Amino acid sequence: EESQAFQRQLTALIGYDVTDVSNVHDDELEFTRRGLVTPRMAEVASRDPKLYAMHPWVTSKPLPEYLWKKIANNCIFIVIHRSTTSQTIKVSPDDTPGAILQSFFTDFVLRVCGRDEYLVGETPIKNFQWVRHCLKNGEEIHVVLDTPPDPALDEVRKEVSLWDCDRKFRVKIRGIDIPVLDLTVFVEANIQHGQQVLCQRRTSPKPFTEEVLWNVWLEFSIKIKDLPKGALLNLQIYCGKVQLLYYVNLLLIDHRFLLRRGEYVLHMWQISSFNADKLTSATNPDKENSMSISILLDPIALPKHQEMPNQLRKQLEAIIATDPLNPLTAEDKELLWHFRYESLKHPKAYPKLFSSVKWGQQEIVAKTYQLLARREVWDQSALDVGLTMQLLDCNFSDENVRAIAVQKLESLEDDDVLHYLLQLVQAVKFEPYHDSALARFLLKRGLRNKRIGHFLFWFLRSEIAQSRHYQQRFAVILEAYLRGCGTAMLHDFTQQVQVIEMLQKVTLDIKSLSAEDVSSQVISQLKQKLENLQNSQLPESFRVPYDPGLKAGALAIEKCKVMASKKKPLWLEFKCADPTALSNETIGIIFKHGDDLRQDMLILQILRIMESIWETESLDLCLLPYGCISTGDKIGMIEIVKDATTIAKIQQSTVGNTGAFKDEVLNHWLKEKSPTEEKFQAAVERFVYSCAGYCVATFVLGIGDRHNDNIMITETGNLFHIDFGHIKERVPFVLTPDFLFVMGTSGKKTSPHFQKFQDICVKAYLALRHHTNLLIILFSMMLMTGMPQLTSKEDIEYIRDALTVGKNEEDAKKYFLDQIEVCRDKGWTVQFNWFLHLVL
Ligand SMILES: COc1ncc(Nc2ncc([C@@H](C)N3CCN(S(C)(=O)=O)CC3)cc2-c2nc(C)nc(N)n2)cc1F
Repeated sequence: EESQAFQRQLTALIGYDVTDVSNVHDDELEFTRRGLVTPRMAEVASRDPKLYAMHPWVTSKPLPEYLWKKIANNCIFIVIHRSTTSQTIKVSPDDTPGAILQSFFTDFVLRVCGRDEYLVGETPIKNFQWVRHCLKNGEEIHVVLDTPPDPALDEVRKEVSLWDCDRKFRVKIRGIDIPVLDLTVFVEANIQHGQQVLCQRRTSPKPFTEEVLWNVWLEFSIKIKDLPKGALLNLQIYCGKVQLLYYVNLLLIDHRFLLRRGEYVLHMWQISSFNADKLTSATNPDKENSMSISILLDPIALPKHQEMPNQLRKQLEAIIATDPLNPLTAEDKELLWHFRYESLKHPKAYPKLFSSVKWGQQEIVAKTYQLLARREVWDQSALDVGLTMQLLDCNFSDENVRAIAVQKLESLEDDDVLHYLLQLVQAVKFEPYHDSALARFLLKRGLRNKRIGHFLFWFLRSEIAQSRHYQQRFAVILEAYLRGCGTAMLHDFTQQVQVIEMLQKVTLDIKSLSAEDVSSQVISQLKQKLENLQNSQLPESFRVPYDPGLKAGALAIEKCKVMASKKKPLWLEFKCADPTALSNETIGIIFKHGDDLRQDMLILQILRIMESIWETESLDLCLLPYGCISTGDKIGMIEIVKDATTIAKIQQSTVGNTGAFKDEVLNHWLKEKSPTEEKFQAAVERFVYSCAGYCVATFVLGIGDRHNDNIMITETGNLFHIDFGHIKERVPFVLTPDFLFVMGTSGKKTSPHFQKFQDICVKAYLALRHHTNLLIILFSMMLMTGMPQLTSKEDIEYIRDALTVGKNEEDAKKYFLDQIEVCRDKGWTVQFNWFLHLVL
């Protein structure tokens, strides 16, 4: 009974009932649940309860040069508090927490004031992110003396060979049936491995009535022994002049290596090119409205495995050197395959090589597995995330290839997993089976670390709530996570979900009262409902989903309001529930219903990756990739950046509601907000840096052409773009006269700052180009897994151009500087055209 009481709880947290079997035709999901018990238990049993409880967040990356020149001679100050009054201590960057706490005593723990963050463990204090964060923002390091939190609070509650068959594969299409609906229609059946169609066959076209039967056998040209694991039977329905209307898939070799035998009635998905959704094995849960198809397959199990010319070498290195979106010809494929063993010596050749394997040919695949047996150089090579990500995309449906990718991820430190976690979670969509090396890796790295675990929960939950194609798989994975994270995390997750459920309701009802124009009489209505839920049943405190170290407390009803938008998001502000906080600042969260926030998360995360890339080359570009977390179906939270205003408003306040935009206004605003000329120029510099990073970052992603109401700036000079969910003469990015004036330029001039801006942009751009392959992959995956409305080849090939693939550096500078100049030329014309468009 209580075990079922625990399952009800799990289900509430996941947002999907995992025990259900109403939408399966096999036991793969249930088999995967039993399969993940072991790796879960293993990781739960092997994790240090102490370090797990305090989750020290640390890095082994070198302290960047920009954070070095902010330390006054190998010394940092660490203010230690107790009851109220605060003693200060001098420390060197290399002092371990215990060493600093030993210095003080002439057992307790150092906790960061206001946060559930801890400076504990065998690493120097220059190696904690909270310290580097305090350094970057020119801030002081305040910590309390505290008891370690009890590990009892994290306690988890204990608990015929296929290769002897030369028969061609065939499938019987009995017919299709739609419940509701004059043209004709046919069924197309594809044997696929990844994006490759191995063999294709159609039925003959019949009239599209609410029931169409065929009773036809489609013999394929492929032999049953030649079926590779992860082969999908992809059934599609066309009509006409031709158009695809429905699709469904079925793994031909199941999870227990058995060939698929018997009667199936598969409920299909509708269409609204390369969408991750097209690859799913999930059938449509909506039995009542959806099309279905009926088929027949006729105990076969699949067995398991055990000096060139100059011209050709060059030709092979030319191929190996190309980008991931450069299509390989048959000549190139045949070359790579013929020179198999020479290509294996180059890690960079792996994606291309494994794309040259004829996967519908049992002996070739065998030789490929032989080849994978001899992977000494790969195993030895340093971790290349870009290369590793390529092997986890839609082009690779073979487990053994994919496993060598995950093999390399094992060596990622917890800092790096957090950088790539979102996209690793999305790559699960390209896995043929519910149980995968990648799925388990995410499981153990999550269970090993509360911060990875926190974000894994939300990322998974976000997909479970707004994707029917993959919710089943992600629900199995998240169930496995929650069954080992511990009772404390379970309580946190419960609190967080409760709060966001309470806020959703208040949002839906507020949206209903308004005419889409936001009256202040409605802002009284909002304040009423917020007060109503404050006493009961809102919880005393909750972790901020996008910043888990922070606990939000009581609402500041006074400061909450309904924002002037057509989605009417809630601007909310909370007090911090932690009294040891030594600030008054509220915690600002925008709560929005109406849009899928996943796209936003993806761009923001790519921005974080771009930052770290730049850190490798000691460049800081002061981007503000603010917190943004999808929390359920078309709902989520966004962090409110403090002391921030839009560029639009700075114009509107001086100039008025008119497009008569003025060059001087921003610099004036910055001058007025800067109290001192030293703080001013620092703000101006921050702006030159910020502006350069957003110019480069948005060019590469093709999101630089924006209305300046979607660009903001802080009172300390920090420019940042907002609201990426959305997405004539154009512009590569936003570099307007107001920005140029702040730098000391107008019309056709240059300055001390402007040349430095051009300097930073060029070095920023080139630095990204040193990771072309990585960025191309994240961009392809982003499109394929997060943006259904923008997934053609030509959409993906934007980034090839943007990154000037194949060109030398010195030319690529010339390319970027032209873009800077294509802005100069246009001044206000596009911003002005944005005013005409959006305001009217
Ligand atoms: C993905 O959806 C969103 N993404 C980002 C934001 N953030 C912001 N959106 C709009 C604004 C400006 C234009 N806003 C207009 C309305 N007024 S009002 C009179 O309704 O209160 C407030 C200012 C600002 C933000 C924003 N975003 C962040 C991250 N920080 C700050 N400070 N602001 C809001 C979203 F709904």
